[PDB]
Formats: sequence, C-alpha cells, structure tokens
Amino acid sequence: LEMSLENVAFNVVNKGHFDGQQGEVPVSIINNTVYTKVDGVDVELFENKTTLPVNVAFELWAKRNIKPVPEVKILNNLGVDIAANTVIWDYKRDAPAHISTIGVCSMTDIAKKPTETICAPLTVFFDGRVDGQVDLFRNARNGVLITEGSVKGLQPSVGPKQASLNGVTLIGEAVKTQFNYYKKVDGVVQQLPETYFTQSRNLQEFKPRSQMEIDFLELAMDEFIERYKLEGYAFEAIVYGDFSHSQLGGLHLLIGLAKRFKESPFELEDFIPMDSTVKNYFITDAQTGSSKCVCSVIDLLLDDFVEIIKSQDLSVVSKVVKVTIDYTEISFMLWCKDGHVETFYPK
Amino acid sequence: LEMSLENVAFNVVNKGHFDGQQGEVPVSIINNTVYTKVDGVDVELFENKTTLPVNVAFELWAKRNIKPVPEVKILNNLGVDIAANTVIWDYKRDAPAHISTIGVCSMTDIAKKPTETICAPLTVFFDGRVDGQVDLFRNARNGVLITEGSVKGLQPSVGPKQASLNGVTLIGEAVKTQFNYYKKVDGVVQQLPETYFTQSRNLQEFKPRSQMEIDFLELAMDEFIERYKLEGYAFEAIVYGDFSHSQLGGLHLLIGLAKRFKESPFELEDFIPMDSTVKNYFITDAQTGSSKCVCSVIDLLLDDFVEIIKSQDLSVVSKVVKVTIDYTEISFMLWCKDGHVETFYPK
Amino acid sequence: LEMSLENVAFNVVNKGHFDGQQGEVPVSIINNTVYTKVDGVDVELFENKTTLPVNVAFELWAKRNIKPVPEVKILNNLGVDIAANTVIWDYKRDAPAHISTIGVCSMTDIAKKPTETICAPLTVFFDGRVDGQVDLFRNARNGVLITEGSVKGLQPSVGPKQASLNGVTLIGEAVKTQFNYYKKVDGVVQQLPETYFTQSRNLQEFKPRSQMEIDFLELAMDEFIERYKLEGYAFEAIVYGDFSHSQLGGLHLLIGLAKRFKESPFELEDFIPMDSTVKNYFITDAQTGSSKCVCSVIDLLLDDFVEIIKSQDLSVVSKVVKVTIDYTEISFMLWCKDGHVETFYPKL
Amino acid sequence: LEMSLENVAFNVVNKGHFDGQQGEVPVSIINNTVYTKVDGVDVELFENKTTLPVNVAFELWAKRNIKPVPEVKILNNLGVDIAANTVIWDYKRDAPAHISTIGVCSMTDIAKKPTETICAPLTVFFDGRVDGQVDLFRNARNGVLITEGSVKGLQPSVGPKQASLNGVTLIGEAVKTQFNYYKKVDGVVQQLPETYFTQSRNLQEFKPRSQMEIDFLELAMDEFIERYKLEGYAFEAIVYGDFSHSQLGGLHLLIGLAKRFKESPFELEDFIPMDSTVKNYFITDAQTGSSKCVCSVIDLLLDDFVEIIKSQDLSVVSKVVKVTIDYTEISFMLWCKDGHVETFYPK
Amino acid sequence: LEMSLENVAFNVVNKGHFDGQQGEVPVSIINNTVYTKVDGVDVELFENKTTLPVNVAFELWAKRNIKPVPEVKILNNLGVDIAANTVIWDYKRDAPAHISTIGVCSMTDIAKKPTETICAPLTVFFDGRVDGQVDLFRNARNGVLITEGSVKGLQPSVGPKQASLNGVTLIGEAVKTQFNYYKKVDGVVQQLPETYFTQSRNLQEFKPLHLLIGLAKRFKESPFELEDFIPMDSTVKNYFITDAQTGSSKCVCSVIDLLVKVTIDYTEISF
RNA sequence: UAGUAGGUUGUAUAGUAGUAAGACCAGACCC
RNA sequence: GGGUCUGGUCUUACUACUAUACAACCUACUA
Repeated sequence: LEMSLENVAFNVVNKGHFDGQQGEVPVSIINNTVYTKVDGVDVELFENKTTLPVNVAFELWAKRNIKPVPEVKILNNLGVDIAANTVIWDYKRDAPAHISTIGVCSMTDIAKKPTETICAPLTVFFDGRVDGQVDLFRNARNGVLITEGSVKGLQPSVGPKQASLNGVTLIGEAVKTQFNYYKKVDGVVQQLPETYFTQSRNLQEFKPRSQMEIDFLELAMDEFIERYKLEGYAFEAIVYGDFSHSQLGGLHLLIGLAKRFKESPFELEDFIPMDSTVKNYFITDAQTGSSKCVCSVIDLLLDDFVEIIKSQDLSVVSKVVKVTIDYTEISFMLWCKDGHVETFYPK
Repeated sequence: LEMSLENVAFNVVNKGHFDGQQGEVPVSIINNTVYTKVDGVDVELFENKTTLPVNVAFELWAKRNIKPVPEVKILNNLGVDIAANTVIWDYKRDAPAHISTIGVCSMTDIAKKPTETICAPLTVFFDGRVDGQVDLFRNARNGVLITEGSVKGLQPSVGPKQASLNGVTLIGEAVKTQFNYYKKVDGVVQQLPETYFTQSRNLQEFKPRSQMEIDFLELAMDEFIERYKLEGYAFEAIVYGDFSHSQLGGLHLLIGLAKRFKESPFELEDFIPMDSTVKNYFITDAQTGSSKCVCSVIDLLLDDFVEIIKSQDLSVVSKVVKVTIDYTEISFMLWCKDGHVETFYPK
Repeated sequence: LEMSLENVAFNVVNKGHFDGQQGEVPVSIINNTVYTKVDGVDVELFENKTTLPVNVAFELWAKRNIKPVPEVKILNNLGVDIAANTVIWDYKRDAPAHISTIGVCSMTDIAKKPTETICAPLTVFFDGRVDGQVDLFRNARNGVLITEGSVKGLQPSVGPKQASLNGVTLIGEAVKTQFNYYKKVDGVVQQLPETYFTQSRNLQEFKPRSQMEIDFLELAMDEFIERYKLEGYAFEAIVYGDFSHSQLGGLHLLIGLAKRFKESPFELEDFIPMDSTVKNYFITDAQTGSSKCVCSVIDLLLDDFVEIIKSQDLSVVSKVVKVTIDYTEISFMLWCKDGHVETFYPKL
Repeated sequence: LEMSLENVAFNVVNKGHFDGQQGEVPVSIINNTVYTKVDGVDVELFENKTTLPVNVAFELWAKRNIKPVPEVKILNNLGVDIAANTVIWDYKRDAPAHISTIGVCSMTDIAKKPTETICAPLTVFFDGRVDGQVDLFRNARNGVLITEGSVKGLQPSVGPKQASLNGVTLIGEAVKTQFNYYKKVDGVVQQLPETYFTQSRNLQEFKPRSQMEIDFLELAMDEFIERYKLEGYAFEAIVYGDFSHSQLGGLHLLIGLAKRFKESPFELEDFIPMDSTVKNYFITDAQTGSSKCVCSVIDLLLDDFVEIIKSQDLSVVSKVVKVTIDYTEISFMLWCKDGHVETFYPK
Repeated sequence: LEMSLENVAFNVVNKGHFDGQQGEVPVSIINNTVYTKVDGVDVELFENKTTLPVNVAFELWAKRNIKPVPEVKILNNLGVDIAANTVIWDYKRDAPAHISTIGVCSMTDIAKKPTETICAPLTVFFDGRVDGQVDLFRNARNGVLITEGSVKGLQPSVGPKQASLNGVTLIGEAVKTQFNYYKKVDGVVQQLPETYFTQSRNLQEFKPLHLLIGLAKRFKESPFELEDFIPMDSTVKNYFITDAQTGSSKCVCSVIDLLVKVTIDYTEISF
C-alpha cells in the first residue's frame, strides 16, 4: 503493498520514517501542516516548507534516506539530477534535494527503475550499500556511484571524510562516512581530479581539526604568522578580517568567523539558505558596527588552505586562479602587490 | 478493507463515489482542492467548501448516500443528530448534514456501530432499505427510522412525497421516494403529529402540482380570488405581493415568487444558505426598485395554505397560530382587521 | 454600543445587514470565509473576495449601503475618494468601492467624522437622504453631494436616471433613483459639465429604452440605416459589427452586442472585471470563429450616439474627439476618409 | 525583452494577453489571486485554479495561444508531450494542457528551442502558421505538425473540422479551423490511420450538423428506426435511453442526452472535469428519478455511428470492437443476442 | 457580559490573558494570525498552530488557565475528557488539551455548566481553588478533582510534586503546586493506587539509554539531536536520537524521565 | 545681487503604443 | 501571371506612455 497517505503517517508515528509496515492512522491536512489524531487530540506531524503539495512532500520526507549520505553540495557539483530508489533530503532548505524521484512517490516518479529510457539522459545517484545498485550503475549511461569499499574494474576516487546523517554532518566512527566516488558519463567511466574537501563546520559547534587551527584560535595573529612563516601573504586581512571601516575587509574563511564569534558575537544573515561549497553571508559586526552586504565564506582546512595559497606564485598584479574544490572549479580573485600579496578571496 | 485517501480517489475517478473497490491513484492536496494526475496532468476532483479538513471532507463526500434520502430540513426538524453507517450530504451548503458520523470516517467517527453507549443519547437516523437497520432502530434508545414499506408492531407516519436524490429533489417514479417515518425517544415509540409538508421547489424549475396552482399562474389576480372565493383573506398581499412602496408587502409563498419571477426578474440573496422549512431572503425587485431586507418565504401547496387560512377563525385582532409543518411548529403572525383579514405571514 | 465581529454576524443572520441590534452568535473564520453555527452545523455567511482581512471585509460588507446609491463609475469619474459614514459596495468586483472609510470600521477608519483635518484633502461622498449631511457638505472643503430634491443656494446638476440598488441597476419607480449632483472643490462650488449618461445594461437582460433601439433590434441593417438616414457613417461596422475577417470589425456599442447575442451566442471575456464608462472585452464569435483581443464597448442610448457621431466633421484624416460621458472626458478615435466614416471607437 | 510579473500584468490589462509590449503596473499577489491597482482600487486579474505557483500560472495564462488550435483531446491522443514556443490552455480544467514549456516561462522551461537534446525524446507540437516551424518539425526527432495548407514531401492527414478558439470550439468560417496533421516518430514520418472525429458539442448550445440528426431530434423513436432501417440494432436503448428502472439503460451518445434535456432537464455531474474522447458522467434524471453512477458519453455524428454499427456483423454473443476515433483506438463493449444486438456501449 | 473577538483581544493587549475587562480594539484576521492595530501599525497577537479556527483558538488561548495546573499527561492518564469552566493549554503542542469546553467559548461549548445531562457521560476536571467546584464534583457523575488541602468525606491521593505553570513545570515554593487527586466514576468515588511520578525535566535546563538523566549526561558530554516526531506530552516519549560524535542513531528511543506492568502516572507502562 | 529649489508650459534628441486604411516582402490555396 | 487568405515591415493623421537636455511661468528656503 500500500502506498497511501495514512500508511505513511502510521509509519512516521510508529517509527519516525517510512519503513514499510502495514497500518493506518487518522490524518488531517489543514494549511500546509499534516496532523494526526493521537488520544483524541490532533498532533502535528509535518509542516510543509517546500514547493510541492502537502501530501507529496510528507511522503517524500517520510521516505528520506536515514543512512549516511553525501552532502548535497557534493551531489550538485558532481551534476546529480536524480536519486535511484531513494529520497535525499536537503535539510538546509527543508526540501528534497532533487525535483523528481525514481520509484518512490507516484506523484513525482518519472520511472520505477533507473534503467528506463527516460532516465538515460540523466545523471542518477546510485548507492553502494544497497545490493544490486552497482550492476545498475554499470548498465547506466549517466550516473554517479558511491561505495564504502572498492569496485572491480574501476579506479576509486577518495571522497570527503564527513557525510550527512539525518541533517548533521559528522566524521563517522561507528559507521563509515567516507565513500569512493565513481562517475560514468555516456557509458564511459570518467576519473575525477584531486580536490580539497570543505569540512562543513558551524560557528556554534566549532572544533579545530588540526594543530594549526588550534594555534590560530589561541595564539595571537603576529605569533601565529611568525611561527608558520606566513609573511608576505596578506594573512592579516584575508582570514582575521578588518573590523575598522564601514565595510569588512576579507574574512572569507569560516575559521576566522568562528574566532571572531568567540571574541565578539555578530549576525550571519544567510539570504540564500541552501547548501553549497561557497556561502554568501550578510555579516553585521555588533561591536564595531561594521557590516558587509556580500561575504563569500568558504570552510577549508587551514593547512590545505596554506598549501593552496602558497602554490600560485607572486608574479602578476591580478590573476584568476581555478582551484578544484568538491569536484568543481572555484574562481579565486587574486590581487598581488610587489613582494607581498594584496588580497585573495573567492568570487 | 483499505481506508485511505488514494483508494477513495480511485473510487471517485472510476465510479464517481466510494463503492468499495481496490486500487490507488496519485493524489495532490494543494489549497482546499484535491487533484489527481490523469494522463500526466493534474485534474481537480473536489474543492472543499466545508469547515472540515480537506481529506476528511473528501472522504465524507465520496462516501455520501446516493439513494433517495429525506430532505435535510425534515431530518433537522425531526431532531436527527447523526446518521447510522452513512453520510447525508447537504447540497444546499455543500457540507455534510451532520457534524459527526458512525462508522464512516475514522477522523469524524464517534463509534463504529450505532448501538454503543456514546450513541445512546443521540437521535440516530436509521435507514430502512439497508438490511438489519430495523433491528438496530428497535434496540436503539433515540432514533428516527424511514421505511419504504411497513414495519410490524409500529404505526407508520406518511412522509413527504418528494425526497432528495443526489442534490435534486423529485417525486420519484421509477424509485420510491415516499417513506414512512418512525421516531423513538427514550426507548418509547412516539407517533408523529399530522402535518403539512413543504414541496421544496425553486423559481427556475417551477412546475405547479395542483389545479389551484395552475389557475394561480394562469388566471389574473382578481380572477383567481373570485373563482375560489378568497375575498377578505389578503391573498393579494400575502401571496402575490405589493411592489408599490419602498418596501414589499407580503409575498411569503414561493408560488408568488415564481409568478413574479415569470413576470419580472429579480434577485433573491439568501444570506443564510442552509436548508430549512422557512427561508429568509433579501429580495430586491429589479423593475419597481422595491426591496425588503427580511422576507420569510415558505413553500406550501396552495390547497393546504387555503385550508390553513380558512381554518384560522379570524375574530381577534392579533393572534399567534402554531401550525405543524415538517414535524415542527411554525409560528404564524396573524393580524385580523375586525370583519376580515389584515396580514398573515410566518415569523 | 458594541462594534465586534459576533454582533455583526448576529445582525447579518437576523436581518441580512448591519442594522444596529444587540446580540451575538458563534462565528468561525477559516480560510477567507466567515461561518456561523446554526442548529449545530456551520453555515457560510460571507466569502472574502477583497484584498482586506476576513473580518474587516465581513464588517464592511454587513455595513454596506442598501439604499439606492449612485453607480461606482459615476463616483470614480467624479473623483470620490471616500464615503462619509457609509460603505459603498462595488458588486462588480465584490469589494468596497473605496479603500478607506469614515466612522464605519475601526480597522479601516481614518476618522470618525468627515469634518476632521485628515479628511479635508479628500473628495468625500455626502449623501442627501441622511439628515445633517448637507451641512457637512457645506462645511467640507472637497466633497460630492447627491440629493433627491433641491438645495438652497446651489445649482443642481441632473444625474443619470438609473442607480444601483443592492447590486442591480434600475430606474426606480417606487423609490426615486434620480439624484442631483453637487461638487465642491477647495471650498468653491463647481458646476458640472453637461454630459451623456451610460445606460449600464447587459446582454442577457437587455431591454430597449427608446424607439430607435426597438427599430435597431427589429429591423434589418439596411432598412434601419435607410430609415434613420445614417448613410455614410459606417453604422454597419461601428455598431452592427463585421464578422467576416480574422479580426472583428467595429462593434463598439452594447446594443450591437445584444443584437448579435440574440442572433448567435458568443463569449465576452472581461479581463478587467471592474466598473467603468468604457469596457474592454475579449470577444470571440462562436459561429464565424472571429475574435478580437481588445474591443472597447460603451453602452450609450442610440439617439445619443447618433447625435454624437453627427456632431463631428469627417474631412480630417483622423482626429481624437473628447466627449463628456458620465462626468468624464472619453477619447474617441475618428479614423475617417473621404467624408464617409471608416471607424469610430472609444479608448479605455 | 523583460520577462517579469508586472510586464505580464501590464500586457493583460492593456490587451488581454501577453503581446510583448513594454510597461509595468502595480500587482498584488494575495491568496491564489493576482490583483492590480486601477484608479486606486485593487482589481482582480486572474484566479489560480492550477497546481502551479500563482505567478507561474498567471504568466502561462497570459502567454496562451489565441489562434485557433487543435482540441486538447486530439493532442493527448496523438501523444503530444509539450508545445514548441507556445502555451496551449486547457479551458476545460483551467490549466495548461502540458506540464512543461519550451521557451515561454523560465520557471517551467526545459529549453529555449525545440531542437535541443532534452526535447529530442519528446513529441513536440509544432504549429504551421508560425514561420520556421516546418523546418523545426523536419529536423525534430519526435513531433506533431499541423498545417492549414500542404507540406511538400509529406502525405497530409485531414483533421477534424472544428478547432478550439479561446475555449469555445467552432467550425471557423472567417478563419480556417481545419488543419492537416503530420506525425514524426524517431525521425520517420508515420501516416495516420483513417478515423472518425468527435464533434465536441454541448447540451445547451446543441445544433444538429446533418440531416439524420435533425430527423432524430424531430421524429419519434419508432419512426426514425423505420425510416433509416435500424431494426435489430438496439437503437431504442443505445441512443435514446431507458428511463424506467433504478439505473439508466444505454444513453451513450451526446445527441440522446441533448434530446432528453430538451424533453426533461437533468444534471450531468462530471467527476473528472477534463477533455477526452470518451466522457463519464454522473447522470441523474430529475423526472423519473433514475440515476446512473457511470455513463460513458461519446459525441459522434449520427451518420458515422450508423456506419460503424452496420459494419460489425451479428455472429457472437460478446465481442470487443476497436474503432479508430480521433487517431486513437476506442474499446466498445458489444453484447449481441441471437438475432439482434443487445447492448453496444463504449468502455 | 460581552463574549466577542475584540473584547478578547483588548484583554490580551492590556493584561496578557482574558481577565474579564470591558473594552475593544481593532483586530485583523489574515492567514492563521490575529493582528491588532497599535499606534497605526498592525502587531501580531497570536499565530494559530491548532486545528481550530483562528478566532476560536485565539479566544481559547486568551482564556487559558494561568494558575498552577496539573500536567497534561496526568490528566490524560486519569481519563479527563473536558475541563469545567476553564481552558487547559497544552504548551507542548500549542493547542488546547481538550477538544471541547464547558462555558468558555460559544463555538466550542457543549454546555454552560458541568451539571448538564450532556456532560454526565464525561470525566470532567474540577478545580479546587475555585469556590463551588467541590460541590459540583460531589454532584457530578464522572469527574476528577484536585485540591490544595483536604476534602471531608473523601480519601486524598497525593499527586506529583511539580505542576505546570504557564508552560514551565516547577516545584512551586511561593505557590503550592502539589494537589490531592480525587476521581469519581459513575457516582462512586474510586481510590487512586500508589504510583511513581515523572519529574518532567529537559536536557538544557537539567538539575538533579531509556532514561532522561542518561540523555542529559550524554548531552553534557557530547551534543546530539533529539527529533521528536510526535510533539505531544506523555509519560513515555519516543525520540529519533542521532549521536553527533560516534555517528550512532536510533529510529525509536523510548525515553521516560524518572527519579512488566508498572504504575507510573496513574497508568500502566509495559516494559 | 550670490546661491539651493517644488508644481505648470514649451523646445530639442529619442524609444513604445494605439480596436482603421493603403503599400512592400514572405508563405498557403484557387484559376 | 492574376485573385483571396495569413506572418513580418513601412506610410497616412492625431493623441497616450517612458528616457534625457534646456528655457520660461507660478513660486519655496538662506547669505
């Protein structure tokens, strides 16, 4: 089997997600909210924040993937258009990561199997922990495959350490959250270039993942620059920021935002609440009264950021640098003075 | 069995009402409308005009009674509070005639059988064309029973000739629309009083049902009164109406409204769109510019109204007359100008 | 008292409009509809088609004017911005004719009396059948006054014969629907221009109001033109209409639309459902398959239209003619050639 | 172009449809209705009855095709999935006939030209009155082409006489509403089979289109059979209908419905308000009280129906007959008594 | 009395709850929100999260009980179906704890007094701090009574130490939040058996994996997410716990906050 | 007199439209 | 080659709307 609204609500009530049990419960759809009657009183089960109909969005939310899955930004950068026999929920915007589905909900389904002709001109995300998906990826024309282990006859590409698990990114210890990515286009397997992976942290629950990051949060700016020999790279304004004018200077790394937040609180108004490698924020410092309309914040490991920034050479005043991050090219606007660097920020 | 939204929509699509078949179709609930996907495009199936949730109202509408059923005004006057194992749809206001149901929809059910203790202090409408309902009526404490035939041990009460059938009232020829009404209160059968029944007609599809009505519509105002000897009974004002002042005079019978509508069109704004024995209208005559804020219109057979007015014994100046219409008392405001009648209109 | 939602609903239930009685009834506001509980079941009382909140629109609808009132187009053309101590309901779009009110609903009120300073730079519609309104009009700076009779010290202006009464326009017989209009601007009484008044009819309930209209509805096109000496005025196109090409021809008078509708049914899609002197329609003829995207239809008495079309010389290649209709200037495009008119249509 | 909501509303206000002019007007989107401010008061321009967003549906409605276009049922039967550079509005359900568009609205566009790779595995409706569309049809892989005239190198297929024009079907006189249909699948032109075309009439504005229909609407049931020699074809029940039992007998042609409506009014509740060759109705006769839950009504010319019924032979008790109507197969359930056909109704 | 929407909004504006004052203020009902006009600009007063109409829910919210009241789980376990002359607001789901009311709001009222025949086959929650309610409980057929003190002729049952007060549970010091529970069924007083009472704490404001104390200890150690897929109030809570450090998650986790059939909160819990 | 300015009108360079007609180009049908 | 019908463009005459520049009239605030 039954694929109906009341069976989905029964599964949500008894297990929190659509498992596949048999049963039905009373359901009331008023406004965009789905209520259920428990002990004679209506209890809210789901509030629709999406653009889909109420029952369609509820069914997709209940059938979401609860296993560790790749972050939505990785899938978007890899060009994934649809997911095979699963729903990947984008918790950043509280909506499904993909408009259509394959064999999940009859209202949004374009097919019941990923091997149909309609699914051929689409990059389909194939899981690896579900049996039989590797064969479907081999027979698919366009598809992206993730695997905990290794696949015979293919060259694995190491992905990010962290992965999304019910909306909270983590480096799994009990469960393996590091996958191997395979991309197949037009029936030909394509290798993927080596890329630096964003750590996807947050200001509140910020924890350094390296010794250099620990020194950045604790040691002074001059001491940290002197110890690691970061002179002549404009590290004062690129990371720490300039809270002295009406507009901020630099501050394009999430680690600098975390350091400033620990020093003085401020507001990060995200005017595009989605998940992406590069985030734009409406930052307003509450102490110095300095605000910036657009602030491109990219969360990178500090050691790899140093390696990236020191592998471009100081020879021209201005240059555009293309860096492969999350399997996509990132355009960095680089300004260089003579002897030192002026400014290096993402576009 | 399955009791779900998609099975109900499948039954509506394939048969127009909930029959009890097995199947499911895609359903989208957006706004108060229930859409279904037919040939890849959404088709509207039901628009909620009720005060209930969208899916609850849709399920009640699909499970409505399609057999000839008594008019909602008769049930309200008899004091019916709930219907046993059926839904009676009030097409006048496009909502169920009763707030709760017995064994129909889990969201509105108060019980699964009419014999439970919760249903005891309620007048339950028991059908007669469904097997086993007569026994339930006998065992019920408060209930109203309708029967095409006769029931042993009970005195039948003849009901109205017409009955509702999918929202259009008719005097059935192929199907019997005349029932026998039995009312049982506190376990004791009560014999219903002798009463007149409203014909429940409309101005557009108005057809006379007696010789007197045909003469009323065909003959002039003076000719009709002279032929039937209605002098000194205010038939000109009460029935025909007086469109000569800023406010109307009389016009409290639907037959007079039909005659005027055939003569000159006008607007009847019903500010309480429900079904009742006495209707109040905001009548505005479009020819003479005469309007009346409240106009109590009661549809009665002309012969019965003549009998009622001739039995009034007009001797006192003012008197309140109680007339049993549709198993309920109707308060008629009677004014008599000593010698003849002054005005006789319902309150 | 009391000015509350439940008292308003009680008045609607017991009398159909807000009279001023004391009482309350259960009320449920869900969606844009206002329901009431009668005999244990919810009954719909009002569905909000306006741009106002549900209870605000319900209160304005209940307090609407039920007496014969001037049509909304006349008020808009006269420049009326607000109504004094009343609500004028625009039944064409099922919303109040004016955004704000004076002493009606606390949510929309800008004042409690029309004599306040905020109401001074506004043209206020003052009634005449309500006692004391004439004095307010005299003391007002900008205002429009209607009166069944005559007012001392002022020159009356005769208005249209018909007036709106609960959404249906009529030439009242029992009740006088013809008023005298007075307009006062900046404390100085202004006389209103002499004008022709639109009859405001409809295709379904269309009834001729003159001998010429009866002849038009009965006689053939050629016979009517011959009888009324309308030679060389494009009456075949301007009025009767030309359903011969892909686009329509002329057909800019409602009487011609009524004649065609009686001949062959068609659809008039009104893409701006409001009330105005000149109406634009998306007419699609169902017989010949001829449709026109924009069709300016103005309802005028056929004698008045004949006089208007005979009052303009036709030697110029083209000209824009301004005609005072419903106290406003209507622009007519006079595309003519060699004396005989080619077309004559308003704009909207 | 400018493609914005206010430009679309300006075009609607000044011309009734999106022509392509430059300008803007105030717009208010509250509920599903789009209002505009004219002379200081909001005027409703469009009420959304679709499943699309308010502004998307408004833009599609304004950019609809106002020229004579084929009826939506013909396009659905031909398998049209999308329309090239135009929007075909389905006035029966007040929604666009196709979910996606090509180069019309950026919210629903899948491409800007019909020659892109994404549009290749889709049957695209190509007009013929727009210059350059014939070349696109020739270069297209899957597409349907209509032409007023003839196309060199292709065999024309004569379509229906009538065509939709702003929601009202008509046999155009001033404008040609008869097209020639060409279907191309997988780059190979397919000839369409000879077929019968539904006249697509309605009960209210019903006008006979042949001598036989006039005789049917005037002559008696027995006289009409005698004159046209229809004995042993169950013409009494198939077309006229039988209002004698609880359920109707036959009445599967719209001409019979029109005749009955002229005789006695009744209600046709369409529980699937869409456009299709075969329509199912919830017919309830208001005179005899006879109702039928499902009534398959197909509007065919009486001469064509006679030709169909006289070419099936009377040899088996039950048989399924496939008839090509509107370029699609119609399944007719045929029951034959030994000697004469018993019941012949569409499924 | 006056019982109208504008009087209720006036009471909310001037006192925060329906006290019973006389007055009216402009009110706008758009969407499910009730706005009021203060200084010429609309100010939101109430957003409807319930299944009731906007004005009905607003009137019930304004007429809610602000005194210390028993927790909703205790009332549900005791079988309370309706409250006499008061509204008990369930702050966990932001909706009234009972579908119908007695003499509060005309849209939801089934009666004006708890002594009517319609209220007889219902367990009615009778207060004890309101004068005259004890007599109504004595005359009632089915009802539950709470009392700060003692009632003559009845055996008191000691209830939980904590009680709800404007949505925050507390062990009252200035005000007594410990009541004595009396249950009367079919006109016969039934004694309440001994039972253990849930402390009803929370992880954030916790002051001394199926016990809430273990959840609090883990939260102090490592943060995690508790997705409550049934946001209501009950003795036993099911959570969708996902540990953010070890990546360990459990779909259903029955968490009961305590200091085989077990008598907890006047009901039976099966382990 | 030296400056900063809101409404009305005119001139100049421009860009769209207008429910009539004529002309040019292109396509279809017929002779 | 001619006639009719459609898609695009120009002209006929008068007006409406948007953009910029300058001037005049009624006049507003300072030295």
